[PDB]
Amino acid sequence: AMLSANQIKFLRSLRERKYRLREQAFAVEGPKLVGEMLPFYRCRMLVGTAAMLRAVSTPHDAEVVELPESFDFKRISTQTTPQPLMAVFDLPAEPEPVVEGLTLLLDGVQDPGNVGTILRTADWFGIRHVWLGTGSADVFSPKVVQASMGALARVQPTPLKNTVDTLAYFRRQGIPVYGAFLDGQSLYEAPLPNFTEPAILVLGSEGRGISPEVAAEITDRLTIPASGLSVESLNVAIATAILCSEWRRRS
Repeated sequence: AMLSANQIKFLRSLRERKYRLREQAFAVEGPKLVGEMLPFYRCRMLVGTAAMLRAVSTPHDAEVVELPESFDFKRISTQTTPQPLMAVFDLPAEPEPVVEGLTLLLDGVQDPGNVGTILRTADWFGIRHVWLGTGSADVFSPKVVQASMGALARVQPTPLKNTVDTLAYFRRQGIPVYGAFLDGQSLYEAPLPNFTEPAILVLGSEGRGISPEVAAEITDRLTIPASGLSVESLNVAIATAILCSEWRRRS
């Protein structure tokens, strides 16, 4: 019936990376995203109006707080127009990176918008793993989560400790490492593995592209050819969509 001062402080703290890390927790807002992600994440706390709570299966072993219609969700939400349901989930026990089929690596893709779009594209085409390298946006930040369209239900995201070490390691096991560059083989001419076969595809920011140290680990450079009326770069999420589509078309 009332959130305690401690609960409100806890909920509000999760908008900061510092506290997500300390608490090993992150929040998700609204029935659509909470409903979709409940089966896949460990729910610690679920706060909502009665009408919202009845629509989701009560999480096993969570603190569930039913709030009145009058409760102002701006007290706890990060959203300009809050929805009356907020869940707190455990941050996944940070995994070893795994390659299962085509696997995206985002090298320094800092923009939260771009990362969210990429997650949705990965989900659309059935990418199972998205790795996040040095300087990439935090996928569990509210900005990414709220723009994810449920993608975190099915796309496992992996912040990397050492991108180069990881690439070198998988590369030496004979997993092909593709990279999107402005100079390289046309993606239409490159023979590609089936979507279900192990492969890593590295994407950098349009601002700086793939860093030199990461580029050194790439086995196969791919380019999306330009063909305009004058003989720079495509937005990284756009390039990702083009690459994934083509990988799937051939599968």
